[PDB]
Amino acid sequence: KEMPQPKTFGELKNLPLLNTDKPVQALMKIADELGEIFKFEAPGRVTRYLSSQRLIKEACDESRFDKNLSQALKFVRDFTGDGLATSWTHEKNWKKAHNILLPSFSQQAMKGYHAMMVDIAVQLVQKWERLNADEHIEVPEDMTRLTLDTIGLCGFNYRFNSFYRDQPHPFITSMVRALDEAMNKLQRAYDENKRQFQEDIKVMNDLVDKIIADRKQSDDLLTHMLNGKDPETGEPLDDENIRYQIITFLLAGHEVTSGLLSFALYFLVKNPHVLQKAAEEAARVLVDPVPSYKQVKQLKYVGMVLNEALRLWPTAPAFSLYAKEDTVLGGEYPLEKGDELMVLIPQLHRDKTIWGDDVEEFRPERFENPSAIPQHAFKPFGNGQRACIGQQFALHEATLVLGMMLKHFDFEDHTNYELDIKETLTLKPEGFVVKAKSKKIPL
Amino acid sequence: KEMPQPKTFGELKNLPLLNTDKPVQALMKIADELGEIFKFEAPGRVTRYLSSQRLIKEACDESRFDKNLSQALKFVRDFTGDGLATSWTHEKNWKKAHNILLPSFSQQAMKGYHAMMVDIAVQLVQKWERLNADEHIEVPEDMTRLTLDTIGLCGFNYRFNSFYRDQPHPFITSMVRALDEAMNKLQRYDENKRQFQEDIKVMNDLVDKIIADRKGEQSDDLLTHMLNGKDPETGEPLDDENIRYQIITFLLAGHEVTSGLLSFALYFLVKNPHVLQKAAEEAARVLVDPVPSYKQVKQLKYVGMVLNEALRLWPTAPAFSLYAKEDTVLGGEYPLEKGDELMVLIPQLHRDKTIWGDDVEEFRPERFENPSAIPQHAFKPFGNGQRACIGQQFALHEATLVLGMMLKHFDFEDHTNYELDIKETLTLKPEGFVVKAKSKKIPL
Ligand code: HEM
Ligand code: HEM
Ligand SMILES: Cc1ccc(N)cc1
Ligand SMILES: Cc1ccc(N)cc1
Repeated sequence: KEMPQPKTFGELKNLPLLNTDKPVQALMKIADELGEIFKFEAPGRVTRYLSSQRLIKEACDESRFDKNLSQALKFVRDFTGDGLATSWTHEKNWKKAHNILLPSFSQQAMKGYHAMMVDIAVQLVQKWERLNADEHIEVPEDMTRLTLDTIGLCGFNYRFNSFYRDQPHPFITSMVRALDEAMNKLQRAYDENKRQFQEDIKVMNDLVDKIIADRKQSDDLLTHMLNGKDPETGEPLDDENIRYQIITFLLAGHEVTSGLLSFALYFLVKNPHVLQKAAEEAARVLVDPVPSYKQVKQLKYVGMVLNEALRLWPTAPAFSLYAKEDTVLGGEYPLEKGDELMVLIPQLHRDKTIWGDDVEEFRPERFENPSAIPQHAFKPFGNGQRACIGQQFALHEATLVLGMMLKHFDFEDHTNYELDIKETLTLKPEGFVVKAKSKKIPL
Repeated sequence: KEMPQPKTFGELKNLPLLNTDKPVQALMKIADELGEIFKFEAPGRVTRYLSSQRLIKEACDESRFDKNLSQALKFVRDFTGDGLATSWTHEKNWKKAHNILLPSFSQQAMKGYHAMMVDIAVQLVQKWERLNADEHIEVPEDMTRLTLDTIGLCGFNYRFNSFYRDQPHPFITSMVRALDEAMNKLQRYDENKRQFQEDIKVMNDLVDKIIADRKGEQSDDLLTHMLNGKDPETGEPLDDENIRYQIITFLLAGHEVTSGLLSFALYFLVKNPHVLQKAAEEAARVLVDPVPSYKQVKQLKYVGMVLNEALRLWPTAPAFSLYAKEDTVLGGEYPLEKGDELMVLIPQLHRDKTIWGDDVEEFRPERFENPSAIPQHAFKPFGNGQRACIGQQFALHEATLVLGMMLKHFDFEDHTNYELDIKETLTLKPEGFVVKAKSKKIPL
């Protein structure tokens, strides 16, 4: 009933523990020492980090706990506003935008996005086939090039043309720089850093607002938002909220999904039996020069490989909840109304009582049957009505792209890459490089 | 444009296709061959059977289509009359009864019915823990005993005492024989009519007296809400004749339709042990008191998911009927004239691979984690619109309460490795489904 807590630093309490370049991984080390739950204090803030399925399955009770904006999300809200991802459930724009946007992220809506996703994926395939001998691939960089172009085309019919560029796009320069300024505030004479954030917000907001003005009919999210009306209230999304969704989708769509692709490829080159087994599935299912939507649904082992990458290194590694009323967590940790919880997703996915002893081994076979996994044991996309609305978009693009990659190339970990996880607000394997040898199969 | 139609039998057209003991299941085999729509003609009748969400989402447009009394409901109407379920939308007693009765079927109204539901549920649990070793359970029979007793107590404070009987109640004996005669007329005798009239007189005689007997006790029951309720629209209360028709309507809906859901739910749980263990863990973690509370019953989310996925595969009221208010075009390719009839084959709707993926036949309750993700009009086990099931919250509450206690108190064993056999009356039931229950010996 007494809750553990890591080392303290006087009046700063636990905050210097976050003054590190890899905070989620440092939080994982504490959870290994302190167990399924521990209190984390800071000046003016208190939260509790959960790491066991036993406690997280109760925190996932939507009747008792609701999504809370973590300190990181409060700072991202300064440029994503009340978009879907940084709004409170009780805000009117959340439920409104949620009802308008759900049809355009469904599994049936992916049949329309499929043609645009293949468009970007073929550019990735042709880049790797046009590499010279002994040239290598910078994996997370190309994966971000792909995920960023896919959301721009399917989201607003815009071409970032990331495969024609060495330097990133002007818009994402301020977006990435705003995210860095957002994260740095958590672990913190800072007037220049603050003035720059304001300048960067003006750049994003002005650029996106013009895209809305230019459009004001194509089968993309921007059209669905300009013409859709919420069946509940009968009102459409206003223009200010629309750019908040566009900024939210552009941020979410580019690096958290590229992270999954990079982790997936890394685990496949470190476990050649699994890669071989997934390459065989790609060859027997992708029988056309261009994959179809129906073939992508048939790449089941590719789907399990992605799920097993999400288990070990979920690229959105945590989310925050608050207690709607006074309650008791697990019959031994009483909580007051408003108290905050943090679901440390990478520790949850290592609970030995759920996954057995081989928690660190990459075996996509764990996901053969979705019914054998206990409830709330696998939460890479968040939870409940506040779960990821882009989940089916992300898994379809990742399965399609990974399938073409395994079909067209043999892969080689020529540097014996030692996993180094860079942490922003998402997770990525930094410096992960491979060589791709063509299989000389036409497109 | 040209609509497919099945095999014909001369001048009888397609009617001998329904001369079978499993007509809905036979219609599903036809829908698999002919696709999303097909025409079904009989002597003096034509209807069209819809099976895809694409077409059913247009048939559920209340401004174009209204509820129609199918041939099955017309024969039920001979003893349920203009009750809520067998009246036309434009009949004055529907909108009148619908406004008086909706308050007594709301989610806030289940807080009053909960105490009586637990009363019957405890009797089911105690029957099963009092079984001897190697004794088995007859699932749909016991589920029927509970659902009939729950609606009798919550509807009119009457105890059918079904757990003290081997032979069914005298009232339901005549009702069940009336439903059998109603169904037999569809695939079709002077002797049947005499008993049918005798059977109809028995139902009117018990209920007319039960209404006459109630009149001044005030109880938290439908009968009280019907004797004192006034329609805010017209300002009138329901008269005696309509009241007995609702009671018969509720008694028929309460006993067989809801117990089918429980029996199908348990059959799917014993065939998918991973789901049952997952539902048993939730039941053990939520039902912490010897008697469940109303709020603990709202917390068994996965049990609710188990019921919903049971309703998807085998919706126990497997069809409803619509007619075109005016001339319109269905799906852009099928022209329809005002008055044309449609039939929604719910089991085929719930198997549309374009909505549920390929694994439509698999029992995965995880489809219902987020109810907003499923497209519009894709899941219609309780009908559609203002003519949708008024007892939906009442059925799910009882079924969630009862399934929760069963998963809490017993382990279940499919000792005969039961091959599913679906008996068809007007509703669906797994016939002969049996299980053994080993107690977990938790007190009540
Ligand atoms: C593999 C890639 C992805 C992962 C692991 C992921 C993960 C997550 C997680 C964990 C949350 C909940 C965070 C919280 O509870 O505060 C979330 C929410 C959200 N994600 Fe994703 N996401 C991915 C891709 C995407 C994509 C491609 C989009 C769309 C472009 C997207 C858009 C959103 C939105 C809008 C929300 C908030 C929805 C709401 O609150 O109603 N995500 N995601
Ligand atoms: C899981 C169990 C149940 C299922 C699957 C179910 C299904 C349905 C369906 C499909 C309809 C519409 C039929 C049509 O369009 O002709 C309906 C209507 C109706 N149900 Fe249920 N039902 C269930 C339980 C109950 C219960 C327990 C009651 C109350 C005792 C009830 C009372 C009614 C009534 C009165 C109507 C007609 C309402 C109107 O037209 O205004 N049902 N139900
Ligand atoms: C917190 C968060 C992380 C990733 C995504 N896509 C959405 C939200
Ligand atoms: C037609 C009909 C179907 C189900 C119920 N409960 C009542 C009537």
